[PDB]
Amino acid sequence: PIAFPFPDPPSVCELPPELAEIRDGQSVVEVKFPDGISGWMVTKHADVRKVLVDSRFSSKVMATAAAAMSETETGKLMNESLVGMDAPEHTRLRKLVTKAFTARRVETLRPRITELVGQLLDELETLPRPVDLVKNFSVPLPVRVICELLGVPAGDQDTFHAWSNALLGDWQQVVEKEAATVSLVNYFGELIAVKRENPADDLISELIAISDGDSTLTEREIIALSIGILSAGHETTANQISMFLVTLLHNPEELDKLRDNREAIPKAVDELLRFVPLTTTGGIIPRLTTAEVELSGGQVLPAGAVVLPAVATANRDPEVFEDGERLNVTRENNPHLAFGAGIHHCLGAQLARIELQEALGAILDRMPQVRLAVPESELRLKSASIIRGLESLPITW
Ligand SMILES: CC[C@H]1/C=C/C=C/C[C@@H](C)[C@H](O)[C@@](C)(O)C(=O)[C@@H](C)[C@H](O)[C@@H](C)C(=O)[C@@H](C)[C@H](O)[C@@H](C)/C=C/C(=O)O[C@@H]2[C@H](C)[C@H](CC1)O[C@]1(CC[C@H](C)[C@H](C[C@@H](C)O)O1)[C@H]2C
Ligand code: HEM
Repeated sequence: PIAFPFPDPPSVCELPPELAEIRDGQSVVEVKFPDGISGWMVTKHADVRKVLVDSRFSSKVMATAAAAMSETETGKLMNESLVGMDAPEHTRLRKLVTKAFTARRVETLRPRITELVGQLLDELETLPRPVDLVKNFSVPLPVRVICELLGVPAGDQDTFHAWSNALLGDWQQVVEKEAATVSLVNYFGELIAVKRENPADDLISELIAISDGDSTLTEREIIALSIGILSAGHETTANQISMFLVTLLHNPEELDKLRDNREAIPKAVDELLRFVPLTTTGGIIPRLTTAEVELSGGQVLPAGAVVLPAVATANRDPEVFEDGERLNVTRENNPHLAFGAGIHHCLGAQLARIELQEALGAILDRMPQVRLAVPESELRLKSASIIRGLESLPITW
């Protein structure tokens, strides 16, 4: 039985070597949480992917923690989200939301997103001396963008700005997250009303129209969905941007490939998505098995058991990715699991990609001599929260 969480290595740029040790040895392992209880972790791409794709696993591992709230908004909402549903229930929702959350909407949103970035860089360029990229760019952009998509804007945004950061909270800070949540549930309750009697081209405007029409889609679901989207896409993207730049700056010979060559970027982004993970599980909530399961390597996972898809290392599996533990931004073959797989596959997978693309491009393009205001050594990740995020990222150029 192995101790999980693992040790957190010295560098922010390295991972627990314990991960590769397992993936290339026993591959499947059982683990114990402090807590005491026994779980299981899979490490192979095949296996990880099976866990997410196979329908004998369940994402209902928080179902009592949410009932045990419930009565807070936080808990009402853990019960109401996609990422926590299964079976038919999840299918109905995902289906309903995609009637408006489509690749097309997202594709068409790229131009705005470019401006949203340009603008934040326009403010970045009038701030003084070394400047923290986290506070001033990485944390704000994805909300802006989620706002633009939802139909919040654009007054209302210096308020939202508060509620949103409250949720960036270090996961222990429950009372302060519970507060913002509530402000948001009412805020969106209101926004609906106004969007209904003056729609525009945005996610909510569309959902209402669906909901008002001939469909079971209710205002509450819309609200849940709208927040689900925020929580899910905010911390996430914000962390990655910073991490990515760091990683690039760490590998200057791989970064030089993206200089003066903007068509190289979509590939670069997917390589970092692969190589630079959210967590060990790549932000994926542990699945628990609804029944017993046979794996690639022969091992069998028992029914009623917690399972950790360890995406962080499955995305370096040498069976799949040739030269996997090194960053190749030219990589053409790269079927990474950063956005998961199976029915829970990131709803914002394309959007994320666009944001990240647009962000790098703009930085490279407008601030190409961008160096860390020094140094790799001093960087430090956030104690809590859960996602691998930098506390700050002072940069100069
Ligand atoms: C890598 C797995 C972690 C999942 C992260 C998922 C992130 C998704 C992303 C959308 C956000 O971070 C988030 C919205 O989901 C999120 O942060 C929420 C979970 C947020 O924390 C929210 C539920 C809370 O405020 C949280 C404090 C809850 O109120 C609290 C009741 C959670 C209790 C809890 O026991 O769960 C923790 C949690 C899953 C955490 C972390 C789980 O810790 C748990 C899981 C991991 C460790 C090993 C143990 C095991 C546990 C599953 O038994 O303790 C595990 C026990
Ligand atoms: C780098 C950025 C992002 C990464 C790495 C990421 C990764 C993931 C992963 C791994 C899952 C699956 C979790 C699970 O299987 O339990 C997921 C689900 C989800 N993602 Fe993201 N995501 C990112 C950004 C976004 C953004 C910007 C949105 C915006 C709308 C979004 C929409 C959410 C939603 C709503 C789900 C749940 C879908 C469902 O369960 O059916 N994500 N994400």
